[PDB]
Amino acid sequence: EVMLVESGGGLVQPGGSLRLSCATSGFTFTDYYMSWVRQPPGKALEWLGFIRNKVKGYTIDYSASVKGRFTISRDNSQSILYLQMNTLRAEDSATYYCARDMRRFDDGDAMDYWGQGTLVTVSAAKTTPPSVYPLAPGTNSMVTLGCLVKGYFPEPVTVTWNSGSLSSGVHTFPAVLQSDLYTLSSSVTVPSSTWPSETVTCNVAHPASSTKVDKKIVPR
Amino acid sequence: DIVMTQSPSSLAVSAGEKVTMSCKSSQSLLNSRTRKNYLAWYQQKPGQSPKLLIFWASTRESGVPDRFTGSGSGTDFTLTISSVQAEDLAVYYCKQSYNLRTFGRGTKLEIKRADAAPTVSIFPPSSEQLTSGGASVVCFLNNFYPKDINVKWKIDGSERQNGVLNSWTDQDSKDSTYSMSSTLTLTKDEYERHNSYTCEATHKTSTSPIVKSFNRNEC
Ligand SMILES: C=CCO[C@]1(C(=O)O)C[C@@H](O[C@]2(C(=O)O)C[C@@H](O[C@]3(C(=O)O)C[C@@H](O)[C@@H](O)[C@@H]([C@H](O)CO)O3)[C@@H](O)[C@@H]([C@H](O)CO)O2)[C@@H](O)[C@@H]([C@H](O)CO)O1
Repeated sequence: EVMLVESGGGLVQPGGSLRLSCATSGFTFTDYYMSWVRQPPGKALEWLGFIRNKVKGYTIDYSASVKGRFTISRDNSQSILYLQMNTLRAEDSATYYCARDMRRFDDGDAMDYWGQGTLVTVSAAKTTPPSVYPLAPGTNSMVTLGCLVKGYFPEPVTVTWNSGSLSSGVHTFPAVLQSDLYTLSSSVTVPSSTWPSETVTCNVAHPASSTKVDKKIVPR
Repeated sequence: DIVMTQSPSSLAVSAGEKVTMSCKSSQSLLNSRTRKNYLAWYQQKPGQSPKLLIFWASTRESGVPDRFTGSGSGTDFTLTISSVQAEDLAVYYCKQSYNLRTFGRGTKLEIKRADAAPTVSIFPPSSEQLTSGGASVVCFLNNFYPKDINVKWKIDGSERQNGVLNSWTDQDSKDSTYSMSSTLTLTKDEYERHNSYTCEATHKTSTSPIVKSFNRNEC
């Protein structure tokens, strides 16, 4: 099973540096071109560059946007792709993806598999942990619950319910900024013949503030 | 530095109907030797990483439904989705691989579906938030269509609009609906003075507002 996991994202001050890594598995690393691609919030995909495979001597190439500012490299012993970013500006804040590129020209050519991405926020504002508030009702075969995650900076927070096993009926709302502090909420709808007899807990994660929180949704 | 332009910027189509979008290249992506065009199409569903659909302009990637089709040569390209499904909701990017790689700026595919009324839930401040002297009254408007909805917080009968934060989810991949959450934030001492907290949506599916409320003193 092909797997690409991006790590190393976070809040970084303007002018700062940062090294993103991309652990891979499920395929023969050295055989592939690996590409870095980014996406600023609500913006298009931008290829930043690639590093070629063994047959090509792992030569590197870049987009003009980041050339001479960003550095790509690969640890073929561990199958890990790297990206060194220097002098980050606001324009660099984005989700960064690593993607498996070309193996054989005769085969193409495109980015076969993408990681989940890791988020970078270039900002002077300070990291702040979230307060997680359980949202219970104050009555009809189907009950809706929620979690209020109040800022908290920077993005993102991860929210799951019962460890991710509650995925259907889950709506999570994009974070809205409020004087350098984000707020988001999540909601789950389960049959009320099922709550509170079975537990509904939300799992909030804010990697930047190193916070992990489990909030059980109790009645009353 | 080949420049890639996509059109339309966005479009809305009902499930079942055919969709076609365009990719134009500032330079030819045709290799005369291989007789192939180095163009790829990608699908990025909401809240997801991109997925490959087509490479070489028209070669369908493994696993990709055959309702997706790529055509074109040189500088003019096209992606066709015969019979659109709700799952097809996404931003579609084209990308040249003729010289390094360069993405277009995407074509957003929205789904035209039937009108649908929101399911409304209201939540008093949690006791643990109240402990902090703050008070957030939260309201969920789930699975409705279209996106344009009017939510007004009536505190003790009177609209508020003070300290309100709203947030919509993208269209759903399954039922093509929207959800939104409205959060009214008060101070605790503010929250005790008033009693009636009403969240109401006036949506194009009714001239009668959909409303949920509690009375603080009944909690
Ligand atoms: C000057 C061209 C020479 O040979 C070609 C041709 O038809 O142009 C291209 C040769 O391409 C490769 C190869 O070993 O197959 C692969 C090329 O890939 C990349 C790159 O690594 O930069 C990436 C690709 O996705 C694509 O963007 C291509 C471009 O289309 C340019 O070719 O570049 C590249 O690595 C070249 C390398 O520069 C050496 O030429 O090698 C190859 O297909 C040969 C064929 O073996 C003989 O004609 O044709």
